[PDB]
Amino acid sequence: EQVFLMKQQSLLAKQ
Amino acid sequence: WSLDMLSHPQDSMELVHKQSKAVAVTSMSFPVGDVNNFVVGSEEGSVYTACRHGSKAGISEMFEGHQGPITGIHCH
Amino acid sequence: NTQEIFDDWARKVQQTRVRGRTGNVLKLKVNFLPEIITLSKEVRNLKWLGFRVPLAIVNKAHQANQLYPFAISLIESVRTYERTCEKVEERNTISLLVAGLKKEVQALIAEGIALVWESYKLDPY
Amino acid sequence: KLSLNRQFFDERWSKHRVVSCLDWSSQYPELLVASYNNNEDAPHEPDGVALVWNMKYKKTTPEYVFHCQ
Repeated sequence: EQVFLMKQQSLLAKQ
Repeated sequence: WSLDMLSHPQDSMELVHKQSKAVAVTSMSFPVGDVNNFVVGSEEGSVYTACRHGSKAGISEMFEGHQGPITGIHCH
Repeated sequence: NTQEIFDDWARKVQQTRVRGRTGNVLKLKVNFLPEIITLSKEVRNLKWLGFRVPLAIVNKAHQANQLYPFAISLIESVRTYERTCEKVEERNTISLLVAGLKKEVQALIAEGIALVWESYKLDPY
Repeated sequence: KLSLNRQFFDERWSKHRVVSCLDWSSQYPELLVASYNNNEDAPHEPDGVALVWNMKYKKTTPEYVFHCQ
């Protein structure tokens, strides 16, 4: 559903 | 590669001389009449004679008359 | 005789990831550094004059020799993902038709991001 | 004599882009192609744009524009 903020969630503390 | 399909190369061969280093090409060319004797301009001159099919495929021999990388080359 | 630049080479070597941005666009990032081109330049320098570049530098080049095309493909995936995420950011009705596909693709993207210095599962990711 | 023809200079897709290797019309009649080097005139925009023109049609704008990533 989200455009790009899903990657903002899977890159903040993902590594 | 093939002209239409470009998701897998048909005849992908290496351009390496006796050294194991990947010879970075620089403005190579193809011979006239499609005799597959393509001449590779290395990272600094080194005119390479090469073929594409049979055991002659790949790097055959080098020769120089210069040191810097080859800029232009064709046939007629 | 720019031998000091050749000394600078040794000094330069003697010197997936993730980082922030400006427009709150957490782009996909590669764990490596843009040094593969410099390693190729080192190879050119070696065949060019026969420098006695440190063996540690040559071995770092060999270390990157087994994982650099993977990194170049990663950089291409990053840039093409940017190329199309901007297109998705353009309109708003795109989500209504791409939502499930977006979730399934982004989950695998995060799984690909999960690689951190691991040549074993680096390639399938 | 040097019968200097025209010059395909149209910045719509040739804006500060360095020309990479050229290619004559090996299939077309005098409709060449020019590969382009990395140009950072815009970050997300394509670096090099393969443009083809037409000598047989006597123009300046790129006939066929191709910009990959």
